[PDB]
Amino acid sequence: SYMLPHLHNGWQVDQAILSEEDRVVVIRFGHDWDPTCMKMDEVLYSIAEKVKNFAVIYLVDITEVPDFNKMYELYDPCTVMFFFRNKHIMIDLGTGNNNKINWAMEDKQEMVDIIETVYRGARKGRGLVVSPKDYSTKYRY
Amino acid sequence: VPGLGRGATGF
Repeated sequence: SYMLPHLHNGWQVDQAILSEEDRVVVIRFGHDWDPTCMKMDEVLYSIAEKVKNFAVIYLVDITEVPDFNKMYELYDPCTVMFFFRNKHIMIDLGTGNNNKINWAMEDKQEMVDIIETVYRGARKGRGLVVSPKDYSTKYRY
Repeated sequence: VPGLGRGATGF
Protein backbone atom coordinates (compact mmCIF):
# COMPACT_ATOMS: atom_id res chain seq x y z
CA SER A 1 0.00 0.00 0.00
CA TYR A 2 2.20 2.81 1.35
CA MET A 3 -0.28 5.64 0.85
CA LEU A 4 2.49 8.08 1.79
CA PRO A 5 3.58 10.13 -1.26
CA HIS A 6 6.54 8.74 -3.20
CA LEU A 7 9.14 10.75 -5.11
CA HIS A 8 10.12 9.39 -8.51
CA ASN A 9 13.10 11.48 -9.66
CA GLY A 10 15.69 13.94 -8.42
CA TRP A 11 13.66 16.85 -9.77
CA GLN A 12 10.65 15.81 -7.68
CA VAL A 13 12.89 15.20 -4.67
CA ASP A 14 14.49 18.65 -4.79
CA GLN A 15 11.19 20.40 -5.48
CA ALA A 16 9.61 18.65 -2.49
CA ILE A 17 12.57 19.53 -0.27
CA LEU A 18 12.46 23.21 -1.25
CA SER A 19 8.65 23.47 -1.15
CA GLU A 20 8.39 23.48 2.65
CA GLU A 21 9.53 26.52 4.65
CA ASP A 22 8.35 25.90 8.24
CA ARG A 23 8.06 22.08 8.38
CA VAL A 24 10.87 19.54 8.60
CA VAL A 25 11.11 17.34 5.51
CA VAL A 26 11.62 13.65 6.34
CA ILE A 27 12.85 11.36 3.57
CA ARG A 28 12.99 7.56 3.79
CA PHE A 29 15.55 6.30 1.27
CA GLY A 30 15.21 2.61 0.50
CA HIS A 31 13.31 -0.13 -1.27
CA ASP A 32 9.66 -0.50 -0.31
CA TRP A 33 9.87 -4.32 -0.39
CA ASP A 34 12.77 -4.60 2.08
CA PRO A 35 11.34 -5.64 5.49
CA THR A 36 13.38 -2.98 7.31
CA CYS A 37 11.86 -0.33 5.06
CA MET A 38 8.45 -1.94 5.62
CA LYS A 39 8.76 -1.50 9.38
CA MET A 40 10.08 2.05 9.04
CA ASP A 41 7.26 2.98 6.66
CA GLU A 42 4.70 1.49 9.04
CA VAL A 43 5.99 3.69 11.85
CA LEU A 44 6.12 6.79 9.63
CA TYR A 45 2.54 6.16 8.49
CA SER A 46 1.47 5.88 12.13
CA ILE A 47 3.14 9.20 13.03
CA ALA A 48 2.14 11.11 9.87
CA GLU A 49 -1.12 12.56 11.17
CA LYS A 50 0.47 13.09 14.59
CA VAL A 51 3.34 15.27 13.33
CA LYS A 52 1.49 16.81 10.36
CA ASN A 53 1.73 20.18 12.12
CA PHE A 54 5.50 20.66 11.74
CA ALA A 55 6.74 17.80 9.53
CA VAL A 56 6.11 16.24 6.12
CA ILE A 57 7.22 12.73 5.16
CA TYR A 58 8.25 11.30 1.79
CA LEU A 59 9.60 8.00 0.46
CA VAL A 60 12.25 7.43 -2.21
CA ASP A 61 13.09 4.15 -3.94
CA ILE A 62 16.86 3.87 -4.30
CA THR A 63 16.62 2.10 -7.66
CA GLU A 64 14.06 4.62 -8.93
CA VAL A 65 16.18 7.62 -7.90
CA PRO A 66 19.84 6.55 -7.52
CA ASP A 67 21.45 9.95 -8.17
CA PHE A 68 21.68 10.78 -4.45
CA ASN A 69 23.46 7.56 -3.44
CA LYS A 70 27.01 8.84 -3.87
CA MET A 71 26.59 12.28 -2.29
CA TYR A 72 24.41 11.10 0.61
CA GLU A 73 26.12 7.69 0.96
CA LEU A 74 22.93 5.64 0.51
CA TYR A 75 24.14 2.04 0.60
CA ASP A 76 22.35 0.62 3.67
CA PRO A 77 18.93 -1.05 3.40
CA CYS A 78 16.93 1.89 4.77
CA THR A 79 17.95 5.40 5.79
CA VAL A 80 16.05 8.39 7.15
CA MET A 81 17.18 11.96 6.52
CA PHE A 82 15.89 15.31 7.78
CA PHE A 83 16.01 18.64 5.95
CA PHE A 84 14.83 22.17 6.68
CA ARG A 85 14.82 25.08 4.22
CA ASN A 86 17.37 23.37 1.95
CA LYS A 87 19.73 22.61 4.87
CA HIS A 88 20.72 19.08 5.88
CA ILE A 89 20.39 18.72 9.66
CA MET A 90 22.65 16.41 11.67
CA ILE A 91 21.66 14.50 14.81
CA ASP A 92 24.01 13.27 17.55
CA LEU A 93 22.42 9.86 18.03
CA GLY A 94 25.66 8.41 19.43
CA THR A 95 25.74 5.66 16.79
CA GLY A 96 28.95 7.10 15.32
CA ASN A 97 27.62 9.12 12.37
CA ASN A 98 25.29 12.10 12.74
CA ASN A 99 24.10 12.32 9.12
CA LYS A 100 21.39 9.66 8.82
CA ILE A 101 19.50 6.99 10.76
CA ASN A 102 20.46 3.94 8.61
CA TRP A 103 18.49 1.43 10.71
CA ALA A 104 14.87 0.74 11.66
CA MET A 105 13.58 1.71 15.08
CA GLU A 106 10.26 0.43 16.42
CA ASP A 107 9.12 3.09 18.94
CA LYS A 108 6.91 5.75 17.37
CA GLN A 109 7.17 7.75 20.59
CA GLU A 110 10.95 8.05 20.18
CA MET A 111 10.51 8.85 16.49
CA VAL A 112 8.18 11.69 17.53
CA ASP A 113 10.82 12.99 19.93
CA ILE A 114 13.42 12.91 17.14
CA ILE A 115 11.16 14.90 14.81
CA GLU A 116 10.34 17.42 17.54
CA THR A 117 13.98 17.90 18.53
CA VAL A 118 15.12 18.27 14.92
CA TYR A 119 12.39 20.83 14.22
CA ARG A 120 13.19 22.78 17.39
CA GLY A 121 16.91 22.82 16.61
CA ALA A 122 16.29 23.90 13.02
CA ARG A 123 14.04 26.76 14.16
CA LYS A 124 16.63 27.72 16.78
CA GLY A 125 19.12 27.72 13.87
CA ARG A 126 21.40 24.82 14.80
CA GLY A 127 22.62 22.72 11.90
CA LEU A 128 23.36 19.90 14.35
CA VAL A 129 21.07 18.82 17.18
CA VAL A 130 21.35 16.36 20.07
CA SER A 131 18.81 13.56 20.32
CA PRO A 132 17.34 13.01 23.81
CA LYS A 133 18.72 9.48 24.02
CA ASP A 134 21.81 7.45 23.09
CA TYR A 135 21.48 4.54 20.66
CA SER A 136 25.10 3.37 20.94
CA THR A 137 23.69 0.43 22.94
CA LYS A 138 20.55 -1.55 22.14
CA TYR A 139 19.37 -1.18 25.78
CA ARG A 140 18.28 -4.84 25.97
CA TYR A 141 18.20 -6.40 29.43
CA VAL B 1 17.84 19.05 -13.80
CA PRO B 2 19.63 16.79 -11.29
CA GLY B 3 19.59 17.06 -7.51
CA LEU B 4 22.66 19.30 -7.68
CA GLY B 5 20.50 22.16 -8.97
CA ARG B 6 19.03 22.36 -5.46
CA GLY B 7 22.28 23.95 -4.27
CA ALA B 8 22.94 20.93 -2.05
CA THR B 9 26.18 19.09 -1.27
CA GLY B 10 26.90 15.60 -0.02
CA PHE B 11 28.38 15.01 3.41
